[PDB]
Amino acid sequence: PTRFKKCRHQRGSTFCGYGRVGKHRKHESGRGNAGGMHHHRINFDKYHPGYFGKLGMDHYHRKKNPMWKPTINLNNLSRLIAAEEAAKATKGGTLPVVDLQSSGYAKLLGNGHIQVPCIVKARYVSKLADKKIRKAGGAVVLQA
Amino acid sequence: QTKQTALVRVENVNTREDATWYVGKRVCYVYHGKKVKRCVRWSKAPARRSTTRALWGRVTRPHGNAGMMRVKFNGASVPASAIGRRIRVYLYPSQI
Amino acid sequence: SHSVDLQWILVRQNSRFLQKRGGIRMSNDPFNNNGNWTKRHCGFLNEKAAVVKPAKGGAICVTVKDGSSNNKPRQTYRKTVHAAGVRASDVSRAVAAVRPDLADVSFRRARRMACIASRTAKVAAARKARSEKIKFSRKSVRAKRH
Amino acid sequence: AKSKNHTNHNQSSKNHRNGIKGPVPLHLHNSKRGSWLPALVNARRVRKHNQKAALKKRRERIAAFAAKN
Amino acid sequence: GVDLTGISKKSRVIRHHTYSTNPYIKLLIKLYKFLAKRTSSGFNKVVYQRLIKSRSNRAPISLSRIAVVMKRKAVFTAKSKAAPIAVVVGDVLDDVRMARIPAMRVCALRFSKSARQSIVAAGGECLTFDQLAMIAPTGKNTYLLRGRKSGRESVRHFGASGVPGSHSKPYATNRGKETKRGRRTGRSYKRKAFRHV
Amino acid sequence: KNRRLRLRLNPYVKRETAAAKGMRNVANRDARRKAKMARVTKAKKAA
Amino acid sequence: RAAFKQQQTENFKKAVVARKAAKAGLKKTAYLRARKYSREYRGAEKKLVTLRRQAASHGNYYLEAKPKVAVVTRIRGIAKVNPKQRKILQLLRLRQIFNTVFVKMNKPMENMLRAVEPYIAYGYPSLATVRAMVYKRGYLKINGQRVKITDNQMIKDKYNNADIVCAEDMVNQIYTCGKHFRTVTHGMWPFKLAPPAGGMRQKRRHFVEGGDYGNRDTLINRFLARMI
Amino acid sequence: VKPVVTKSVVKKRTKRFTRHRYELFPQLSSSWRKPRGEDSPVRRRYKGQKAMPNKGYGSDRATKYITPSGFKSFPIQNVQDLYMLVMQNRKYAGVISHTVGARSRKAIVRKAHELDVRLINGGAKLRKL
RNA sequence: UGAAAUGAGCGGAGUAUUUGAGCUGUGCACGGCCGCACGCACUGGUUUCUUCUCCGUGAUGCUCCAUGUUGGCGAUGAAAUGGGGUGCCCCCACCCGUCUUGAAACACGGACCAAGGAGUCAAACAGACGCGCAAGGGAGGAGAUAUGGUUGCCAGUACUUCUCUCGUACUGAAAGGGAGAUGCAAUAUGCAUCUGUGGUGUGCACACGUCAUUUGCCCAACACC
RNA sequence: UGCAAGGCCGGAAAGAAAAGAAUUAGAGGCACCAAGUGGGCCUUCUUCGGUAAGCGGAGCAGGCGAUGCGGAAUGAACCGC
RNA sequence: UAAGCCCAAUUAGUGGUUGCCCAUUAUUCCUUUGGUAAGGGCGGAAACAAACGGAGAAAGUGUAGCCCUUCCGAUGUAGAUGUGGCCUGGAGGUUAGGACGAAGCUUAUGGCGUGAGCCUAAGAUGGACCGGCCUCUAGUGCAGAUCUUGGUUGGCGU
Repeated sequence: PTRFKKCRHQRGSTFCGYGRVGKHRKHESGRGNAGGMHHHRINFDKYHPGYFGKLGMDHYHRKKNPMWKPTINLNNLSRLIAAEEAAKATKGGTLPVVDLQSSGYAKLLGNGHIQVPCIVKARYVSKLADKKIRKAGGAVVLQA
Repeated sequence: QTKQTALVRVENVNTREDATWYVGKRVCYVYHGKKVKRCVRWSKAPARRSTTRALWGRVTRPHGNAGMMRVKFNGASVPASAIGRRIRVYLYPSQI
Repeated sequence: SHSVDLQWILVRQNSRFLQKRGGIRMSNDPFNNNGNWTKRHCGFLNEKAAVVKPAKGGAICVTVKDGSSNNKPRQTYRKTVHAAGVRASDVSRAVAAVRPDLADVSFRRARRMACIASRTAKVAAARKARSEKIKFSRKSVRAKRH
Repeated sequence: AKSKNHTNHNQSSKNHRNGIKGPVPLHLHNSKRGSWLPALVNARRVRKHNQKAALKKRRERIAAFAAKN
Repeated sequence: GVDLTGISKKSRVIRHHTYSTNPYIKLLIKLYKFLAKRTSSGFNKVVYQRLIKSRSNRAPISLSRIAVVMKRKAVFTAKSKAAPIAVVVGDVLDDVRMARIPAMRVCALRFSKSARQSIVAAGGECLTFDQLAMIAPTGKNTYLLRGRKSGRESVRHFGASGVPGSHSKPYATNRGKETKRGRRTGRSYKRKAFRHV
Repeated sequence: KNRRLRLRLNPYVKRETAAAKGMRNVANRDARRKAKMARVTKAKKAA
Repeated sequence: RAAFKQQQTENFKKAVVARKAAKAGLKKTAYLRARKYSREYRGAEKKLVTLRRQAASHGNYYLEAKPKVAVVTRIRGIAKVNPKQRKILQLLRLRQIFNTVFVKMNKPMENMLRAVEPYIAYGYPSLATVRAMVYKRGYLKINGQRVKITDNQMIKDKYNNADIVCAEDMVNQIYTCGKHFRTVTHGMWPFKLAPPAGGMRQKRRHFVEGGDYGNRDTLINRFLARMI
Repeated sequence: VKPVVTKSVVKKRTKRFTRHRYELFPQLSSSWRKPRGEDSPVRRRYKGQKAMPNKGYGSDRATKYITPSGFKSFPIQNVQDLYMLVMQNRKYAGVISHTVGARSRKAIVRKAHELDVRLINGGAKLRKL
């Protein structure tokens, strides 16, 4: 909507807000990221520390598929359970099976008093995630 | 110059105390035009029909320190063509 | 259920009945009494309303809304003619039964229509009285139809 | 062209135009990370035991209230 | 001229009106602009102050924040007298991390669909601001809440990253890009992790 | 200088004005001076 | 007719009497206050006269003591004012040419007045000036507005202290200093006066020179009464 | 239909604002434009340069927008638009539009003279009967 | 011009107490307990002078507008006020845009006019503000039909999914690992409970009190852990 | 049961007397986004190089720049404002 | 016998106590506009036809401002933002106009607005299109570039 632009309030100013002394011109500082080590040094070392240098060992041909672990928390196993399965659950009773590799997740992490006890089918587990389910009346059956 | 208030030297009034006697009096400026226009008693007393005209005012306060007394021509100012010409200071409204 | 409160925020700045000309905001609504553009005076919008509207000679109609037949339009606007010589407080007191907000305006408008009709009577008489002297070379009549 | 000028001229007029903001109070930032450590350790070893005792008082005031009514 | 340094510097910005095009908000302020004026109550004019704040300044509280908070107040109230209402001028959302919420009679401008079911299914109500004018015209025995505004990713980016003692998230699309100087201690230097002020 | 305010701010003003007009009458003002001049001088001559 | 009209227009009916009863009941106080003070003032100047006159004729002297209130008015404009003389002229509420205030005269206010002296024509007020300045130029500061005093009711409103009721309590703590001198002045809007009718003849020099500014002692009254 | 009388009709300034130095150049229109010239005399207020528009020239807001007849002017394109101002005719008056016709202009003159609403450019002979 | 006249002033009826004069008693104050007291503070005496005192109208009026006296001119052609034009008088007044510490400059562009004539489009990121939805959000490409139709209005609107993608979790160079509270308790993965702010100081509103404020809980948020 | 520290619980609190014994057009504090500027010049006083300069260089401030208006016949900056 | 210099005064040992002139200043009055603005009214009190006291009253940032009373401020380069703020070509709506004369054009044509501008009048102009209002949209506002193109022009009957 060019009728709301600042250009449209600036008809008649003649300088379009770019100033009478220092004028607008073309490229004051060099084009683009130019000047990283030199006349922009304060900016790139203040707002962007770490932009320069090399780090870490070198991985050619990185294919993201063989490394895939979306994970999830015990706190978050609710939304993988429909209603009426979570309603009926108890320690020692019958409780809903939650599959992960079908639900788009892989690892099962810690971080919560598991709300609804479950048997969770998970590719990967962690130490403290193991205990809580195992302790809270669920189980962990791992798949691949 | 602020053209609202005239200045009038009225003859034989030479001091300030003599000016405060005139605060309130009605000044007149009696110039004339070319063609004869409408007039206050027109057609009542047609013998006043003539080219002469007048601008009226009042004396607002003494200006100066000797006999000099300001004037307000009511609702307007006098022409600058009146400067150095005859102004008329009547004796009314009388405070006596 | 679409309260008047909510509908007045919708139609306020755009309308068929708005008619803002030369910076003035009048209203071309037939149900406005005096013609200002405001809630109390929007007849089409309000849930109960009334108007003082003329009829033949000096009779004063009144059109009246009500909550109930609010939809269903030939049924939502009900007109009742007061007799020719009606007092103005008579008409206002009718409107004040429905919408007491309008008790003042309907009075001023009741006296107004009465002024217009007796104004039309003097005019239309004086125009024709001196229209006799004029010899017209044409006139038109729509022929009665069966 | 001599470009090497230096002045303080307008500055303390600018520095006071939003004013010189007074210091931050003592209580606001303490954050003793300096600090002489064997005293700092012995301060947290207490500051833990003040949490238990104060979080216990949270429980004793739950009972004593429901006890009252 | 009278001397008033400034005078442009004691003056602050307020904005009584609303920047929202929502026709319903424009009704709710119509109600409180009326009844924060004539009501003589603190609560009732705070919600009018809050009702004109643009979305950024109204942050949704999750459910389970209302629950935890209101379970803190419900302990020290007299067992006879209980009528707190959670009154929130923002959005109220659904917390998957908490189940088994009591019945709180929450009031809000908008409820997450899963948040409103998750209330009434546990026995509470959800009552919007045209009701609450009828229940709490003085705001009496309400409980007024705000949101949580400090965890936003915009508040996380604020401040410079390379300033000593500033933990702040810099703007980069590729996170593996800026780690390598002034971040790592090994080469040029590491920005100090903490700074006394 | 306005008669109507000053009384609303100081209802007592009229007593004050009447007391002051009690001085300005020539009969009372110099009979005031006759007594002061005798009262004071006799007091001086007592020390 | 109107259900609540009586529940209204009867409430208005007894609020009118409340006004009139709480009005004419204020004159009694405003009257017996002024009386208390007018007699209080002649009971002072006539005490000094008896007391002065005894220190004479025995070859003694009598200290006038030290005046307490001092009237301060600003003779210069706002231009070319140094930083410390801004911050002082602001704390004295004199923000403008020919503003005026009443201030205590004590060591902190004395030493403060001498740093701004080129700007200030001050001295020691009469009772005639305080009355004139609290009546004719008096403006209370109410809810941020500068409102003239047309009444004794509004004074008792702003000051709930009930040692300040009429305009004749105002003048009292102004004149005699006393307890409430601050909370009376601090609620006065700073005086705004016209230029002196006949004039100083040299604003740029101290009074003890062919000058205006500085402490002109009691001659400020004569100089001030031209501004009113 | 004698108008609603207001207070005194005094205008602050009758003489228009014209842009600086338009008389010299024939293409410059007498309409105002604010001079942005850095050394321009008018911008600097030199006493004897032309005066600029201000917030200070307002029309008193009581008598504002009132024509010399005492009627705020409301435009009318057709005989149906007369009905809006039938009721407030003491305040508003109608103005036939330019393009409205010799034929429609016949109608509105009648149905105005009947209602007593006032038209400015409506024929004045029916009023000076 | 009284369309709420709040008035010592307008209306009604009556003769009031401020000062000055002389003095009371105790006190203060002065002189070296007495003497003084120029007449201060307390009760508050004299009436000789001095002065007016008292009590009366809320709006049932939310807003604006509307009410004198005397003459001149004005009787349908004129009169009158305003706007406009041209000249004159007294006064005021350096030439525009621009670079500039500084322009009326002996600084540069500038004969007149008409019609053209300069912060746009696109992408990535951000922060304000509007809207939807919310631990979820949203597609993209395509498919499917009303449409397998219609010159067209239709290149739109309506419908759809597994997926994709930004999020719910981060950290290490990496191999890898990966977050609640309370109680008991110290076990190189301790054990139990699960209606819950990890603690402390400051902190809307609310609630019960009090003469703004005590305590309760403290939302947001700031700080210390 | 001294001293360090974090608390807890009680005590009092002219909320700061008297002594010249403060004042205030005193809402404190925090944050996001962004423009222009980064050639200055003049003056009281202090002040360095120079014989000096309408020269060059600084300090504390006030101005012009950006601002007229009244005054010193005239003048960016002086005087009043 | 200063209309010069130093000093001093205010109608002059005659009574104490402001000679006079001029600021976009001060004080005050009216009008505007903006607030970190302050407050009040907004449940229509009742009565009331023409003919021979009227008219409004909107729960509201911004308008021809909902109305009213009050208080303070108001200049400004570069720059920032606001406007229910003016104009222009078009698209979605809505309401109108026009051979009894559309756009365009011309005028000592007035009226309204602080202003951009709007609107009416006249054409002894024209000959067929077009206005208001809400919203969308952009090749959207000219006096200056040794600006571009077309024309004209003083110099010059030189």
